[PDB]
Amino acid sequence: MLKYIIPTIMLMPLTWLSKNNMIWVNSTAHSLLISFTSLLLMNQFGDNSLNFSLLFFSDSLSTPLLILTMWLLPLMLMASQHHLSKENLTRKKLFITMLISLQLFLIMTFTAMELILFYILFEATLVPTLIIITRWGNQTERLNAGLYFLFYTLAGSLPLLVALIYIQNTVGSLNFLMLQYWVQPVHNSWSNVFMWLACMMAFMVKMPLYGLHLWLPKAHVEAPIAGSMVLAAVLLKLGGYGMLRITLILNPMTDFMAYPFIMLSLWGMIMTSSICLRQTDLKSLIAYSSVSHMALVIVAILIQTPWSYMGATALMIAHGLTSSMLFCLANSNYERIHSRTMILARGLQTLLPLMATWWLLASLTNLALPPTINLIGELFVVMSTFSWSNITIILMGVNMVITALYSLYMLIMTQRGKYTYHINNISPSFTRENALMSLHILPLLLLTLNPKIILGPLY
Amino acid sequence: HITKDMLPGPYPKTPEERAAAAKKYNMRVEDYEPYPDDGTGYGDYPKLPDRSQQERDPWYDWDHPDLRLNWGEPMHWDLDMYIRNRVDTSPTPVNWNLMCKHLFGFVAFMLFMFWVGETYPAYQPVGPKQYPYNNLYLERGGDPNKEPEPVVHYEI
Amino acid sequence: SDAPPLTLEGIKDRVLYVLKLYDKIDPEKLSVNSHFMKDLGLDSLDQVEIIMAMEDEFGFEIPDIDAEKLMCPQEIVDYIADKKDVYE
Amino acid sequence: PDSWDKDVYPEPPRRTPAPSPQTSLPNPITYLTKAFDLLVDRPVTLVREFIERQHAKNKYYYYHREFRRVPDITECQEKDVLCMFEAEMQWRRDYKVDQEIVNIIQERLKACQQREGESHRQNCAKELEQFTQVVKAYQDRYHDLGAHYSARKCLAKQKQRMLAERKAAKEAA
Amino acid sequence: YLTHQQKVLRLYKRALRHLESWCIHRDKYRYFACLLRARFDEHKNEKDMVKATQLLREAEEEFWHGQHPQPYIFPESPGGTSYERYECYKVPEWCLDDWHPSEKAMYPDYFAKREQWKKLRRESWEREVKQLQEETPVGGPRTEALPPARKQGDLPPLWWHIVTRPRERPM
Amino acid sequence: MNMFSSLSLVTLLLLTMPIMMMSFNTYKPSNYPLYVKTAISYAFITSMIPTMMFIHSGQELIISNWHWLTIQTLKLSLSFKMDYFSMMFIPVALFVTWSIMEFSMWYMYSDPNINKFFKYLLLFLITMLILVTANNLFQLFIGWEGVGIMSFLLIGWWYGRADANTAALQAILYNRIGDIGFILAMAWFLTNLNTWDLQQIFMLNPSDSNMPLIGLALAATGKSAQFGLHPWLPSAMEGPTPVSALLHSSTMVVAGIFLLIRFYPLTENNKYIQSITLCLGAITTLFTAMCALTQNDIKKIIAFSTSSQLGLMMVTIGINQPYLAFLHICTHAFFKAMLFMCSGSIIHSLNDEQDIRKMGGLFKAMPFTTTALIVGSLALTGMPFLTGFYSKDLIIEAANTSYTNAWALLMTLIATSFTAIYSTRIIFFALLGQPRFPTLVNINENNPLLINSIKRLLIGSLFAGYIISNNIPPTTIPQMTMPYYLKTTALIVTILGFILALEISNMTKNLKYHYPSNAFKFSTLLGYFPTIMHRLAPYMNLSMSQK
Amino acid sequence: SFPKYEASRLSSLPTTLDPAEYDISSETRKAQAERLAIRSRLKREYQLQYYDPSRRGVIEDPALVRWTYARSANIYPNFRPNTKTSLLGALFGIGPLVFWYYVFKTDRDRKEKLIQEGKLDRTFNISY
Amino acid sequence: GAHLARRYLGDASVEPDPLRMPTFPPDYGFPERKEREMVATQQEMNDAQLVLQQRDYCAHYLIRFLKCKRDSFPNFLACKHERHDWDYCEHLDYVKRMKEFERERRLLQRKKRREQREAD
Ligand SMILES: C[C@H](CCC(=O)O)[C@H]1CC[C@H]2[C@@H]3[C@H](O)C[C@@H]4C[C@H](O)CC[C@]4(C)[C@H]3C[C@H](O)[C@]12C
Ligand SMILES: *C(=O)CCCCCCCCCCCCC
Repeated sequence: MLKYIIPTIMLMPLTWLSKNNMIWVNSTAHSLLISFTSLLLMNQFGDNSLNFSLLFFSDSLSTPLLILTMWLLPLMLMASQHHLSKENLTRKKLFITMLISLQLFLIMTFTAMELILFYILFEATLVPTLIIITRWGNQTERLNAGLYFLFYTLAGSLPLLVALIYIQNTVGSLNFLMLQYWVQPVHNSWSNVFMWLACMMAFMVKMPLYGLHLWLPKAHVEAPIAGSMVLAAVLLKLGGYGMLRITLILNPMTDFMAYPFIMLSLWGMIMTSSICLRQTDLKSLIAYSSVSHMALVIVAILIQTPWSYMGATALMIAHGLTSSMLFCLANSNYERIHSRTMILARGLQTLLPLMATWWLLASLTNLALPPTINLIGELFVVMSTFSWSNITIILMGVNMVITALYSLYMLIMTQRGKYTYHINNISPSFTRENALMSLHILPLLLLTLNPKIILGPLY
Repeated sequence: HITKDMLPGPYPKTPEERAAAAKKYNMRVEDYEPYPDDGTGYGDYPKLPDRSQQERDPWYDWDHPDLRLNWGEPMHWDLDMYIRNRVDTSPTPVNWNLMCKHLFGFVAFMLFMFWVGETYPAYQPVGPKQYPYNNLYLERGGDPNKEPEPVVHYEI
Repeated sequence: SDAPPLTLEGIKDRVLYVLKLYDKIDPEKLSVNSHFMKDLGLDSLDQVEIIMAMEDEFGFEIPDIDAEKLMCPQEIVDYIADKKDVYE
Repeated sequence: PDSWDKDVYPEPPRRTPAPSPQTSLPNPITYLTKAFDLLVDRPVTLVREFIERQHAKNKYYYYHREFRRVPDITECQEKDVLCMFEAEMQWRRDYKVDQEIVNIIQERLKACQQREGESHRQNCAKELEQFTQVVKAYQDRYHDLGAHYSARKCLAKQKQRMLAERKAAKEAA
Repeated sequence: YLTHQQKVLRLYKRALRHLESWCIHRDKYRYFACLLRARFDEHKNEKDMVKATQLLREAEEEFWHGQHPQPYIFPESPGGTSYERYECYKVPEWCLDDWHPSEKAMYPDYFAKREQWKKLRRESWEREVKQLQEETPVGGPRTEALPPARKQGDLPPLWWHIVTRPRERPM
Repeated sequence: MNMFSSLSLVTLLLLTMPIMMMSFNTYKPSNYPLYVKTAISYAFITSMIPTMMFIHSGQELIISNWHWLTIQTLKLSLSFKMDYFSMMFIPVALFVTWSIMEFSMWYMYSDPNINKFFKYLLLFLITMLILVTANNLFQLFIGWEGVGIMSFLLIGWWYGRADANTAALQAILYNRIGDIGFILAMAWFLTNLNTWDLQQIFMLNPSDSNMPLIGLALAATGKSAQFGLHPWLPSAMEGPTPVSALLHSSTMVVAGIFLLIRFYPLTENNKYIQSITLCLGAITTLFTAMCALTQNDIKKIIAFSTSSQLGLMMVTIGINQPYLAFLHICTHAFFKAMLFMCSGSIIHSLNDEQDIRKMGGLFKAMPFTTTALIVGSLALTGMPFLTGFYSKDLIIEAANTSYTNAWALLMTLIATSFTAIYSTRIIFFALLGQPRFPTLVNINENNPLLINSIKRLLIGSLFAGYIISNNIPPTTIPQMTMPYYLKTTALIVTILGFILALEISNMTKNLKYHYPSNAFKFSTLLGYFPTIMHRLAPYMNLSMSQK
Repeated sequence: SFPKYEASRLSSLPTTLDPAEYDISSETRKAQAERLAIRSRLKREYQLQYYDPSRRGVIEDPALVRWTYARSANIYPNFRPNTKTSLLGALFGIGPLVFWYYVFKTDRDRKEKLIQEGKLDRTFNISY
Repeated sequence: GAHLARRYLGDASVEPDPLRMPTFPPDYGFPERKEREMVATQQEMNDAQLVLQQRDYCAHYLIRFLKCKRDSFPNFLACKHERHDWDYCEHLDYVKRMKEFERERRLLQRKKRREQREAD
């Protein structure tokens, strides 16, 4: 796994030693190049995962998230340069460096062979994000939302540290491969009930979970387009990774502890979908929309059915590709009207023909149009709930409906409408803007041709 | 680059504070009044009519005839939901309760009458479409090992 | 629908020919610029009927506010010519 | 699909009736069918042979890997990665093979239903009944496990099932 | 506002249309139309403001249960068959600027005159500001009516888009 | 065999070749509009070669031509189900599409995006054909959505018109709701059963299939616009007439019933589905006509006029008539779609006028239009030996001569006469009486292209429906024996509708003032189901969302 | 006769039946004129930017911002121990959740025993 | 429905229940009933590829209808006469269906008078 870590590092001198005007190109050229080598990680095996050394390893589940992250760095740069053109030379190198490190932590995160090492990198991954969101934020309203991240450490990380340590002392090791064979039946006790909360509450907040989501709508409202993409495309997906792996040792306790979590989503999905119809912001509408899809994953992981895991893998993938594109698509308008309000500009299909083609294209797969992977996973999970419980179909049906209702509305409100008379800076779509969307939509469909690469490890 | 004072704020509990809010959104002091002071916390925003956009005249040459909204006008707290696309509260053609109860009649009428017909359906006074071979026990895949009860529908 | 062209000269009689069947007017006294109230000795209530005929004649509604002021045939032509953007 | 054996894929014979036309008009389908041999089939076959011939000059083969049996989980020790690993992969691979046998059998049912058509019910006693046998064994072995299947769990379920019927069997006598 | 005198008309013309759709047939329409106008002429000579004020309540309370179940509406007017059906094709004029050079090379002549059209959109702008400051009451302008240009060569302020507003049929 | 299967799959791929030419290359602009039509023209021929072989051989072929996916003990493929319905329903759809194909090449000359217009018309056709030919629920599901989405754009072609945006989402809202049962059905066949291939589903013959079928019942509730989820179907008439002609008259609306037919072996034994479906059509089949007796919109009336025909189709399935109901699908499509096109002729000469009360004097001023208007109506009303009568007389056989609910047969005939009632109210204003259109005359239909379009679609109803009956092979025991009045009750009540409406129509000539009536408005205002359920329900979901 | 329509939230009254507007006195004349001039001044104030060639951008509406600003109400209003809405409002958001707690749980508890006794059908069930 | 009306609006017992019909012994005073033969045995029906509902006693005629039809291709107006042989044979069965019912109807009506005097 070193063959991808060092060249990722090597971008840092390239980001710095490079000439003045080739800073963007050089990283873009190689960053795209590295992802090509990333595809090599698809050498999975039917019975065994891929174990390089004691420090990194990637199974079938890990790789698809790895490809998305590496595939996503160049796309983040493309959108970035428009708003950074005015910034001075030194800072751009600073911002670009954080992404390179952000990718470095991520790629090492999902490939980590030892849980604590994963725990360490998990905490590290946040640090670049906070700078990016804060240092180059889009607002100055001082929301004072620190308590949420303080709450994260209090109810999340910090408890997780103790439980991880406790397991090692008791079981004798935290190497996931060892855990496969030394996993012990976790009987019922008040201590274990406390241990269980330590292994999961940390990942629930990041997904996020309904009720615990207050940071996400306000995190995107301020994070720049460069910061937003990784957050919803990668950072949200960290929790599922650990939750899928960590849940290896929480049985049978999870058989009843999941219900308060399951109910939060099952009902959480509808609540978020409805509010989006009321939202007054392109990004915020996507925010809760993000909570919607992530809610489905939580249910899949907890029930731990062979189909749940398969469907969960694509939902993170498709949503990551979906929302990431939506932010870029939404941020395309921001490049003209410099606003997040959804009603300030309307009828843009009258002036941005090819832009609307993406809008219609992206929205189609947002609501899980068949046979796209957006629906393969989402439709995979819906069936699994039926064996767990037949009643669940009511909420999934309602959620899909409303998710189909607001998804087309946002498209309807903006593109299908009458142009704003006073607006007078709707310039034609630039090559960069259209190119960025195209890189998103295209592979999203291609994977539909071959589903065997994001089916998860159960396949 | 907008002043703090010209933004939604607390509930004004005295007319003197209410003077700004009405003025703030270009609503004369008479037309202005906010939600009751409670935990609802909707701020010093006004209480505009619960009406849709289609009700407003389109013949006027608005800045935004699409929305039938003029620049500088206030917006209903849920004016987004009252837009032409969304819920419309234009005058209705027929009486409200009767309109709702006009639906109630026909739909409620039919459901039970089916159950009335279910007890006494309609048919023809003829016997079964007789079949050979043990009432098609074997044609329906019936187990050959265990023969069915003999069936012979005699002539007449 | 092939082409439904519109010409001001052709439209000229369409507005005026509407008056040519009125039973409250002498056709010859009427003129292209004649004011209805004074030159034609008519009234607003009578003027309402003329405005209506244009909607059956041409097929497009007329606002209440602007219907009244169209006391001159040229103005009525202007309303029809200007609303449909006909200039020749 | 170079050469698939038919024993695994049963196929009752096709008995196409010999037409016995009695009408006083020419058969229309014949006009097209002959064009199929000359205008479709052979040109579909003429390019193929030109393609085939080179593959005869250039040759190379491939095998079908064969995994030797290894000690099963009952031969492994508690907290012993070496022995446990060798059984787990064996258990995984063998079970993964058992996954297809349901699909292969399912494929037979898809044959006895469409080729036979309206004689589905009486002409699939062997296939339909043999369908259940696969369901019984496969379902018992590797169902109700959960997402994290493992040789210990399946052995536990087999230990669960063997003990369950043990009491009942002795219960009779 | 608008006075009740004009409010009489707003039911005179509208009531006919629902009657018109009810009439359907041409001979019926004129005859029934004469019936309605005859009723109007029952009180058309009534000059009592109290009664004329009071002779409109019932009419509105009378028409409600006579209004058409499916009243007719003209095509191009709001709610009609061609209600903004072609707004999706109408294109703003101000977007002319962003036209690519090669694209503009197809119509060299038309764009040449526009520069003069915009020319008087710029030079005339300054005096257009003052042109309202003699017809500008204190306390905000009383109405939205506008004056013409009281000279030669200029144009009434606040005119650019309406004069340059697209045509009814883009195609 | 090889020839039969091979030539069959060409249509689906052949139709898609022009689409592949829209995303690529710029070789020849200005000729695509004809390009697509000829492909259907060519496609029809390749859609008739299977017709000959199928009838002679009855070779129902299920072709699995890929191994797409595989889960534990599942397998998905891009397969097709070459069988009776595809071989017999495809030719009609192309025939209608072929007529509509050249119809749209003239009407939409006013659209610069005409080339875009065809970029989607050919798309929908592809999805619909894939739907019917689908051998599995998933692949079948794909078409269930393609028709849903392709409708969205085609419904809302003129995105400016608020009616399009509201109506387009109204249907999408309903269309999605129907899928809830669809996704439910897959789950049940996946939990209790284990596959989504019809081979295993039918052979296993489920013993308790109430739940899976209940989802199927819902599937047709909104997609086919049955009552309870009906209102959207008329809403489609806020957009292009040619768009309404194919999607919402002949091709998409048939989806709801089709699934029940495609699952005929399962639907037979469970009568719980039959009753509600039988009653569902019963309430709808009259509620459509009962509403339609006094509606006053040419395009919407046709929609309601189509609605009742669709509403009755459920009753036809509700009476357990698998292959007899199928005929009503093809038979209705021909003229009704032609009526849309005929309504196009009226709207053309009228220069964008649609009120039924603004039409008349067209018997000789519109000679060709008048020509085909009666045949569809007479065929629609059940004229003997015509395309619509065969189903109308045949379908009423079992319902009135087999075990059925007492109330089910009640609305069965009450609306049956109403079927002809609005037709007379239509042909009256449409053709009878002196002209009532605006002063200027824009009447001109000496357009050879449309005459070709009318020619092709005028013939089929007269003769094709008759021809279709002969070739199809036996699959049922026809109930040729029954009381003469029951066999002729349709032959008795049929003339009543014309006369009864004629009694209603002509008495309105007299110069007598009118009088309001509640029922005159309850049916006219659509029973208040849309006027109410499309205000509060949006308000409930949205006004309550913020809390 | 002609029973006057009952005014409802979803049905605004017809314009020519409200008794307020039939008589237009100073109590109405004064208000009507003030709004027009106020509306006119906004139009005049907006009319400059709309018809000024110099502008190249999107007008920063002050009405829109406040409307958007008021939507994002986070902590500024409302009091924690306000029994009128806190207890009942909190129910709309925590009430129905527990309702589902028993719904699915009861079936699964119900379902499990049947499997333990074979009272439920799974013979051809694999996907789980 | 005269039969529907007379059953319930009249005495319910007299009319045999259509679903349970037949409900009385086959030999309730009905001697020496000739058997109803089957021309086409199990083999022929199986190879005929016919819907079970399409299979009955009269179906042995139904085989003749299509045999000409298959060779009739492309034309279709060559096997018309053969159809009536099966249809008329089907026509007879419908009357039999009507005749089968009455033997159940008569017994219920006749038995009423016998029992009425048994306790009058
Ligand atoms: C290979 C050929 C290019 C011929 C050329 O040099 O123009 C390609 C390019 C343009 C195509 C044609 C155009 O698309 C339209 C032609 C006329 C009719 O529409 C039928 C298809 C039609 C016959 C097409 C056949 C073929 O696909 C064409 C002819
Ligand atoms: C019920 O479905 C039909 C209503 C008519 C019943 C017929 C009653 C009069 C004739 C009865 C004797 C002749 C047998 C039809």
